[PDB]
Amino acid sequence: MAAKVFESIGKFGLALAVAGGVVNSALYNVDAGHRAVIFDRFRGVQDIVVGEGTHFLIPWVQKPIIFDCRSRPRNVPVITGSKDLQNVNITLRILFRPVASQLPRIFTSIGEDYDERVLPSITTEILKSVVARFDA
Amino acid sequence: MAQNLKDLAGRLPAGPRGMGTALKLLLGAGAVAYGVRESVFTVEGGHRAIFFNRIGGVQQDTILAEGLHFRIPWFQYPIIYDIRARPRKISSPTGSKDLQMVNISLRVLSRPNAQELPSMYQRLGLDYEERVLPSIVNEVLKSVVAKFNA
Amino acid sequence: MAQNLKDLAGRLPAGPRGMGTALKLLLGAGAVAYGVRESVFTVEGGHRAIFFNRIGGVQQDTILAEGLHFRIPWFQYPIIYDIRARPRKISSPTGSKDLQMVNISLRVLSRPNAQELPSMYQRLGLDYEERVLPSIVNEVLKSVVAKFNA
Repeated sequence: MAAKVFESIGKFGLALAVAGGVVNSALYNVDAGHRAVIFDRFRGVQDIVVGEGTHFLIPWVQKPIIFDCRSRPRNVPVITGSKDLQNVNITLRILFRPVASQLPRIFTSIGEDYDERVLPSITTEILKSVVARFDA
Repeated sequence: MAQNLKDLAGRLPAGPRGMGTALKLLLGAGAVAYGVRESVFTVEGGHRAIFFNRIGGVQQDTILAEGLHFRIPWFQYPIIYDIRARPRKISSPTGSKDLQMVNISLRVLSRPNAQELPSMYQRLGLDYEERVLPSIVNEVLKSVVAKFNA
Repeated sequence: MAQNLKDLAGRLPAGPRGMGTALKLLLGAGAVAYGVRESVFTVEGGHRAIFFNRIGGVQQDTILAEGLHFRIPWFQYPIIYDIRARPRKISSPTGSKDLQMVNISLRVLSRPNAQELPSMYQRLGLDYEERVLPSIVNEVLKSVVAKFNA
């Protein structure tokens, strides 16, 4: 009787360990200021932003897409030709951050690294647009 | 290498029934001890750690006073955020009002917050102050020194 | 080498009637498994595939959403068609209206469409974007800048 009890205890312990491992692999806490999103092939990253509570992933679909939804500053220098055509160097700081809800789409199209694909293009084109109209 | 481990495992005496259960309990206790060990960020004196996570969303509620506060592995990534002060200094060559090249230095003392650790830690990065101060100081000095004579 | 294989095959014990059929069934199951394996392209995250086809033309209708879609073997090499964005940059020196050489840059963000992938890939190969952007970009830049003085 003792041997059967010990075997059952060991089996129950192994099952508990496996269940805990699975639960931990699916679970991860509430930091502030990411918003990761279910990364699913069938739909593309689930159209729903996964909410700010300790809102989980189901296994292997949401490779934690660390949508660092806090703020970052980015400095873009532009060697812009002024009206008198003086090459003026102007460094613009753009503070920026992503949008919570559309982080799914943001990963389906771009990915985790949404920010760097955008800021330089708009900022350079636009500082040129501006300081082109303006003098040294 | 694996053969040596197998031989060592086989060489362990086949003791009574109780010893195996005792060994299993000891292994479980050690695993639980490790899990509990990770579970509080020992953030250094005068520091903080908000939770760092990835969680399909992120809840900015559980913000965490000095030292003893409640983490977990891959659930709470901590990094020991220093709410203690860290200073800065930045300079600027300005075209002043007389268009004289005015080089002005400026020592900026920017510090990190405790109950609003978030914007700092992740997307401002652990290197928040570096990402923040330089060219704002530059704009300040150039604007105000182009406004001021020598 | 063949003699060694023949000797090994002969050395296999001649057991009862059942294990021969069991081995045949196992071999068939493995062959079926491999045939199924080649037939579902894991076109990577955010990618797509037409039916790269070896029969019936290349049917330009059965196009394949990201990931979970199926290739025929030796009738479907869906080389991984990256419908995700791959940026580009193209420059041009132009003779402005005053016959003054002027350098103009232009960074393009061109992407392929998922439901017209058939000819996009067949016709414009894997490297559609490289086969497309440069000449139009240069035509636009030169046609618009020869019009625009410096």
